[PDB]
Amino acid sequence: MDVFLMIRRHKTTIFTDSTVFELKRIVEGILKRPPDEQRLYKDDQLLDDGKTLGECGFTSQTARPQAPATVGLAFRADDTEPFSSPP
Amino acid sequence: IYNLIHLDPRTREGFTLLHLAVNSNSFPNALVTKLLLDCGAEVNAVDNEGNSALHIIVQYNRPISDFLTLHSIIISLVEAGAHTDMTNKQNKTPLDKSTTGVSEILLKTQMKMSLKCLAARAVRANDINYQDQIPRTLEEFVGFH
Amino acid sequence: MYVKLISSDGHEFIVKREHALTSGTIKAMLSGPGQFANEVNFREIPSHVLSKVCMYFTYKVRYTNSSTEIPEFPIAPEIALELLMAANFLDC
Amino acid sequence: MSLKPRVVDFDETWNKLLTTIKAVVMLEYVERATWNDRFSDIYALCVAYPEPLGERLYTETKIFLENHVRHLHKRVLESEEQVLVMYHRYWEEYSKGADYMDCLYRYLNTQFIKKNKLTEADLQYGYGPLMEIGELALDMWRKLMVEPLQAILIRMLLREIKNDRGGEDPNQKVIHGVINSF
Repeated sequence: MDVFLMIRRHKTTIFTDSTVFELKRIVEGILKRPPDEQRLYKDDQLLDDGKTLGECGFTSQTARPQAPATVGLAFRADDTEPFSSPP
Repeated sequence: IYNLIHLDPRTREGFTLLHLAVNSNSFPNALVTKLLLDCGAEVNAVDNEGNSALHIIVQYNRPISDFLTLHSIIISLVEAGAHTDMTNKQNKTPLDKSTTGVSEILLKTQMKMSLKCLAARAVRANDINYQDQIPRTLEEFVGFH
Repeated sequence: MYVKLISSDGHEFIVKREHALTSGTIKAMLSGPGQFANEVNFREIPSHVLSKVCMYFTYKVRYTNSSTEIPEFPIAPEIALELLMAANFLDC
Repeated sequence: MSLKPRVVDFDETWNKLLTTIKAVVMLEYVERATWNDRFSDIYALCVAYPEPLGERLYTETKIFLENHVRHLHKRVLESEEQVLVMYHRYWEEYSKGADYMDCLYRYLNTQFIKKNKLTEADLQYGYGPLMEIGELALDMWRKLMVEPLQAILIRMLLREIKNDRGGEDPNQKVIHGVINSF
């Protein structure tokens, strides 16, 4: 178990620990949304399917619990802010 | 016994009864320490140099001598209360002052981390005005940690 | 087996049930007439602090009882006080 | 942020806590949005910039429990010929009352109390009383509800058991609860 990222989305953040279809499955199991309705907007590009997270680009050694990586999943529309300013 | 420990008979450099009982003047008596702790004594005591009970037994320097009795005082100390990261008279920790490699690994089995401890260090190491902007109780707690 | 955590700012967070029982206060708020049959509403905690509070749980649970030398938690100097006055409340 | 010590008034907070602390000693409904918010008020009182206010809170909650204990004594000491069921129906509620309130006073038990109390060593061997909420509500049931009543409770039992010996069908649960209370 070598990856720890957050499926951030508008006003929401889910925390989870080998391809993108299973990630859509888990996002369904949490938010109750159709698998085809929700897809990725990972880092200004639309990730492919069938390929494991290793081939997408995220490496384990740079993705640790101290600094998880953001994964944009704002595809709720149809089938396709900063947290706060410290004082 | 309790009648005497109900008053502080500290002598010399503010050494308590436990401090004398745990160092070579009696260097390590397992039953004596157990009886003294059961009768009731401050497990955290401060001397002229601020050293605690663990700060003294960690520099025993004879690991082979009583390698089965040096594993009694430590467990007796960690149980019934003990603080494992106090700094005294200068920036130093019980693990930092460990002269022997045996003691350095013997300790590691019994501590536990909490967010309060990891937050306390950064306040003092990166010095900021930590006075009058926090609850009164935590002011002392951020002092020795 | 999932529990919600709403902050005063508005951002909502979600983490596993077993990963959020390390704090006694969060356990007390879920026991009583507050069985919530879950979403726990905090009224005085910002969002940035709550982010790292959530992050701390995985770090604690994963690297426990492990021979591998453990790394160090990165804490920014600017926010350091607020984690202290929040861990006092949450008893973490 | 609203977590730094502030200035608070006793009356406004205490005339608001009473309504929700009176509905937990007898089981009723409290909304899931107030049980979570009053956890941030018992904390504000314990940290006030002018002076701490915990001791007054302790003194007041003792008096609150005293009247509730005493009124049930009035209602029971006048129940006729059916004391046993009347002592069970209220014992069952009041037992669950205490542990559902102990959670609300966790901060007081952890920080203020247990720091100025007596040690177990002080208890033993003599030599050497502040007591924890939720275990304080169990020492006002002994002194004002059973000790002033430990004649009829024993007498009605020691004849029902005899009647059962001679042939009788008493409800097992009612009797068992009363003996288990002690």
